[PDB]
Amino acid sequence: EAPAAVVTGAAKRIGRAIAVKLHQTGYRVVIHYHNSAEAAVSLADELNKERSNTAVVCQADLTNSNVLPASCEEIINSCFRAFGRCDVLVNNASAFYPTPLVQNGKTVETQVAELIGTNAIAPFLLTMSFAQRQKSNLSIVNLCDAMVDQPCMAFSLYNMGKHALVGLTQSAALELAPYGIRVNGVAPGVSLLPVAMGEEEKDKWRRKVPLGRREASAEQIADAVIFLVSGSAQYITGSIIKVDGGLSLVHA
Amino acid sequence: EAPAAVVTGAAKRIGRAIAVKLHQTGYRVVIHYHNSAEAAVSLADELNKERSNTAVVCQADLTNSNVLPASCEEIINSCFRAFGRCDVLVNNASAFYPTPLVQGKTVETQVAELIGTNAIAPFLLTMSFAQRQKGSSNLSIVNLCDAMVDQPCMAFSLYNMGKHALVGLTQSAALELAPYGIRVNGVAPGVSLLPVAMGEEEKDKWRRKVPLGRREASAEQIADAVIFLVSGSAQYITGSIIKVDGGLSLVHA
Amino acid sequence: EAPAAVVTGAAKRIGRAIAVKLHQTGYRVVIHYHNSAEAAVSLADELNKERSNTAVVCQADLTNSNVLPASCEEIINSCFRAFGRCDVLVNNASAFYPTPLVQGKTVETQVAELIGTNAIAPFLLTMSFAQRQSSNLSIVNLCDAMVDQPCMAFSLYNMGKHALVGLTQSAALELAPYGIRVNGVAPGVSLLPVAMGEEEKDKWRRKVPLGRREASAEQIADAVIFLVSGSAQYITGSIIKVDGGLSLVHA
Amino acid sequence: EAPAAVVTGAAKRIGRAIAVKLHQTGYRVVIHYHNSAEAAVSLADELNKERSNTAVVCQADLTNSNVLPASCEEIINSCFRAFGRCDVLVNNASAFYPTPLVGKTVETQVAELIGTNAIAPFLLTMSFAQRQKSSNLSIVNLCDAMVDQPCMAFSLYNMGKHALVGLTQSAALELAPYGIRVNGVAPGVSLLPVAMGEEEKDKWRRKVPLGRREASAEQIADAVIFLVSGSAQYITGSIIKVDGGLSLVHA
Ligand SMILES: NC(=O)c1ccc[n+]([C@@H]2O[C@H](COP(=O)([O-])OP(=O)(O)OC[C@H]3O[C@@H](n4cnc5c(N)ncnc54)[C@H](OP(=O)(O)O)[C@@H]3O)[C@@H](O)[C@H]2O)c1
Ligand SMILES: NC(=O)c1ccc[n+]([C@@H]2O[C@H](COP(=O)([O-])OP(=O)(O)OC[C@H]3O[C@@H](n4cnc5c(N)ncnc54)[C@H](OP(=O)(O)O)[C@@H]3O)[C@@H](O)[C@H]2O)c1
Ligand SMILES: NC(=O)c1ccc[n+]([C@@H]2O[C@H](COP(=O)([O-])OP(=O)(O)OC[C@H]3O[C@@H](n4cnc5c(N)ncnc54)[C@H](OP(=O)(O)O)[C@@H]3O)[C@@H](O)[C@H]2O)c1
Ligand SMILES: NC(=O)c1ccc[n+]([C@@H]2O[C@H](COP(=O)([O-])OP(=O)(O)OC[C@H]3O[C@@H](n4cnc5c(N)ncnc54)[C@H](OP(=O)(O)O)[C@@H]3O)[C@@H](O)[C@H]2O)c1
Ligand SMILES: Nc1nc(N)nc(NC2CC2)n1
Ligand SMILES: Nc1nc(N)nc(NC2CC2)n1
Ligand SMILES: Nc1nc(N)nc(NC2CC2)n1
Ligand SMILES: Nc1nc(N)nc(NC2CC2)n1
Repeated sequence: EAPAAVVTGAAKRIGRAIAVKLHQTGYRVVIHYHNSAEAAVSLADELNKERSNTAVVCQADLTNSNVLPASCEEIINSCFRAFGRCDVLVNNASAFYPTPLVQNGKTVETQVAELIGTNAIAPFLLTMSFAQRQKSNLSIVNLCDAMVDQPCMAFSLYNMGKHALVGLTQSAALELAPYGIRVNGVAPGVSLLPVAMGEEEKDKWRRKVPLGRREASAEQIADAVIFLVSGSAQYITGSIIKVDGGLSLVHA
Repeated sequence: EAPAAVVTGAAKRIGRAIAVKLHQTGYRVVIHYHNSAEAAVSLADELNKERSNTAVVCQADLTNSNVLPASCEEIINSCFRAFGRCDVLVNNASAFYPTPLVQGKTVETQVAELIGTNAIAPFLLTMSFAQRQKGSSNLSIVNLCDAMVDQPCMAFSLYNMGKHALVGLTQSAALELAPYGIRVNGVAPGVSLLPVAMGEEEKDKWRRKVPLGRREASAEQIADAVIFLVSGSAQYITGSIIKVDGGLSLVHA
Repeated sequence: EAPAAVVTGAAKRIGRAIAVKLHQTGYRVVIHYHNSAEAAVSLADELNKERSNTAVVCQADLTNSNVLPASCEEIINSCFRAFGRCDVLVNNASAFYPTPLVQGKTVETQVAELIGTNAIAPFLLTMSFAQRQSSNLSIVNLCDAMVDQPCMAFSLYNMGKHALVGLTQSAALELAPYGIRVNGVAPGVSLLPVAMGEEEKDKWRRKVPLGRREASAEQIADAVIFLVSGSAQYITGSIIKVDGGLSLVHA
Repeated sequence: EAPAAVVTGAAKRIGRAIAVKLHQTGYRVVIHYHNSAEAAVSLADELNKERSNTAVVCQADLTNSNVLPASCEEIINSCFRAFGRCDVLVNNASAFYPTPLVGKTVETQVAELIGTNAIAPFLLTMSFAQRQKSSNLSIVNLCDAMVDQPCMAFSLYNMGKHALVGLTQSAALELAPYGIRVNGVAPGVSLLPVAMGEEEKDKWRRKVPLGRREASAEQIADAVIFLVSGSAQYITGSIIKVDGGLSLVHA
């Protein structure tokens, strides 16, 4: 039977490109989403029209809280309920906004919980449930960030979250290797910029990229995910592949 | 007059060595602690006997919660209320225990303790530190990281994530606070003082792995690096993390 | 027509797997070799049998010397002479032996072999590659996942491989505006040396988290292939470890 | 008796600050130099005037060649011959100039950039260690905070410095059992010459988060002194950046 993947925040942009390419490759997918219900359900309908009963949606807030463990356990469960298995987990869902150390109107506790939750704690709880329920080509891939060591100004909690994700990637690769589960990452630099991003705001970041002076397409990021879930990456674990067009190599 | 430092989890071991060496260099210290009240107060007594009105304690749980911002603000406030200033912050307090992904604390609690103490508390401490400064000294922060974060212990995933996060704060905060004159750096031990309840056989197993001396670092050795980072000899150093590991991270499996 | 690749030290083991997998995907290959002439020609014969006029050999010492630039120029030239083009360069050739700091080769020779093959040849090859330029041009450098946790007494090897990391980054940066991508593949324990004891091979194997076994040469070639493919067209400056978790294990 | 250090390229700028600062802490210094004879001798004079018989000069080209091993052995010998001991070695001498991949020859570009930044440091380390085979022995290597985000067209330089990182780790590992520590100090922008363009110097200074300015040579030397000091007795294989946050700034 066909394998199954969970992709978090999979309704739009890069998560969608991931889920669609996995689907194109023959996976059944669970499309996790948070606020993007229309796009999530429109996407699962598109994929089910191509192959009946191959896409399902699952809503969940991945903000850290007393209930996050249960939410993540449920996301994994949806995959098993629908498809009877879970072969792959893509941690793509991520909050990203500035959190100045020195003075949007959220509280710091809410900043902490949204940035560290989505980027690190949820990934960890998802990995925990993924692993527990494995009772093959099993693997996890985490959406990281090529610029963690040269981070954006005032994005300390985001950056802290992505660095945590790299440590989860290494820690989880180490511990789950004996269960046959590989754990790896893909680290974009500038990929899709918000549709909002005034077309010349984009170019300020686009002009910085040595390979092409353009952002990555979502499909280019997904290509790396697909490679890491594939049988061509069977020996690869604990690895994080940057797909940044050289941007992290560019000095100030 | 004399500058002041906040040292978290300062009641024993490495934190204590840091607070003692900073005191010996002329700092007034706030000795934060969580459960170690008798050691915290015994230490402040010793330092105030050496120089009156130079050491104060501050109890606070740094587990993550909706009140942790408030606790961290208070820690900083206790330094200003005692000493009228806060010149350095050492983020040393840290929970450390295994959190297996698979095969009595709840995971919510495992998360809140390991991520709180190792990362979120340091972030919040740093925010309160920075907000309380003026907008005229050698202001800096030092974070106690971990040399082994890229080759971590088996089943310590939450701890490791906390330390990696600390690394990212170090960088992020160095970048953001450099314009305020506030340097931010790290010291990354390997094996320093060891558990109370591990056998000499297991302590010897870790010791044998250290290329420089086949021995763990003394707490004073770690403190030496902190002192360097706070000193005027490191005034251009920010965003840097100094490993003090006797080569242990260079040893392959 | 078909693209062409240069693969250094391609006569056996990992370089052979790279050149065969490249050939299997439709590339014409230059099989560079140094001492392994019988295996080089035997491989080019096997590939030309499968597809006539698709494999050629090229002998060259990649020890550092004042003629090394010329050797590396010739390697690239062989590719253009045979196939009219050069689309891919795989820097696989490498010397590897201990060079203790507290000690039959002289140190001048240890330096020239370990630094030349693992770093300066690669640099010179990439220069020649670049100067000689629809397409998907890229370079893949064979690095080593253990550079930060190196073997005892292999300082010149390790320096070579760390230098290869730097070329990777520096070349990626500089050649990106010419459309040329530059990336690496960093094995841990892959094929073991035939002169190793089976007992000492097993000791390294038992260290690998993922399978307690060394990588096959094919498994390394897979990652090279990915990097040269159209699926990696935004990837440059990147080095992919293929080590089964070996570098994440503490002492 | 006072300890002795060798500092390479010590006639001017950062090497000079290192030597001066070591001298100020009670070391006898061997001031190595290449072309800067008048500054080397003028410095040794100043230091000897302060404390008689505590500074000596030693000329050597550190470009890679057949004779580099010998030259590096002599540099170490000059310290033993003058002072009867050698306790620290600072590898500061370095060539730095562009080497585009697309008036010197490439063979000479290779020998100067890789020799000064890497191979000489290795050979010095080898001689240092062999001559040893209370006491605080260490080596400190001048690295470069920007090796992972290198300057455009400085391939060979960057390869050199990455190599130096590798030697640092490899030597730390191998020499730790002899009690010899090996560490590095990684500047970002420190002294920029007043001959370099005010616009281009301003671009660089404006990029530094901490102060919008270059490090003084003395600030770099401070980090060297820390690492040689008894306050760094457990530190080995570590490289300390002294870059004012410059390497944390994205493009
Ligand atoms: N685009 C880039 O240049 C770039 C660069 C570096 C790294 N990355 C990484 O690549 C990934 C994908 O990037 P993207 O730009 O496609 O991401 P994005 O659009 O900003 O976010 C992806 C998804 O995250 C979900 N999300 C946000 N908050 C959530 C919450 N509290 N709970 C559950 N889900 C939540 C959203 O779901 P809903 O809309 O359904 O609410 C969203 O569709 C992320 O991991 C990101 O950090 C991207
Ligand atoms: N020892 C080592 O080999 C080693 C190795 C690598 C890195 N490090 C790093 O070096 C630092 C110091 O190490 P160490 O061994 O001295 O540390 P430790 O003894 O394990 O912990 C130091 C203190 O942290 C405080 N702490 C724990 N949980 C807390 C909480 N929830 N709220 C507030 N405080 C809490 C405790 O204070 P109370 O006792 O008062 O409760 C404890 O005494 C740590 O940052 C560590 O991660 C140490
Ligand atoms: N095998 C591993 O576990 C492993 C681990 C980490 C990294 N790697 C890296 O992966 C790549 C291939 O590894 P491998 O194990 O296949 O390597 P290998 O067999 O040791 O080397 C491949 C070829 O290197 C060539 N070579 C050696 N000295 C040369 C010289 N002076 N001039 C020109 N060519 C020379 C040889 O060519 P000839 O026989 O024709 O003379 C040899 O067949 C290398 O870059 C290696 O450093 C391998
Ligand atoms: N200044 C900076 O912003 C900066 C930034 C990053 C890293 N660094 C690193 O820090 C160190 C000191 O830098 P700096 O700028 O003071 O250095 P520098 O002026 O460029 O060079 C230092 C000395 O190296 C010696 N040297 C050059 N070529 C040589 C050769 N072929 N043989 C022997 N010696 C040779 C020269 O000595 P003679 O004058 O006697 O010929 C020179 O005075 C270097 O390791 C450097 O790469 C500096
Ligand atoms: N790094 C990152 N992380 C998230 N979650 N979202 C985004 N969106 C980018 C601004 C387009 N980027
Ligand atoms: N917080 C922390 N971090 C590490 N690595 N080790 C320790 N060890 C102490 C015995 C508890 N504590
Ligand atoms: N060139 C190279 N590099 C490594 N790491 N390993 C090997 N193994 C070959 C059998 C010696 N070769
Ligand atoms: N990185 C480096 N290395 C050397 N030797 N010299 C320099 N000089 C810079 C122009 C001040 N930079």
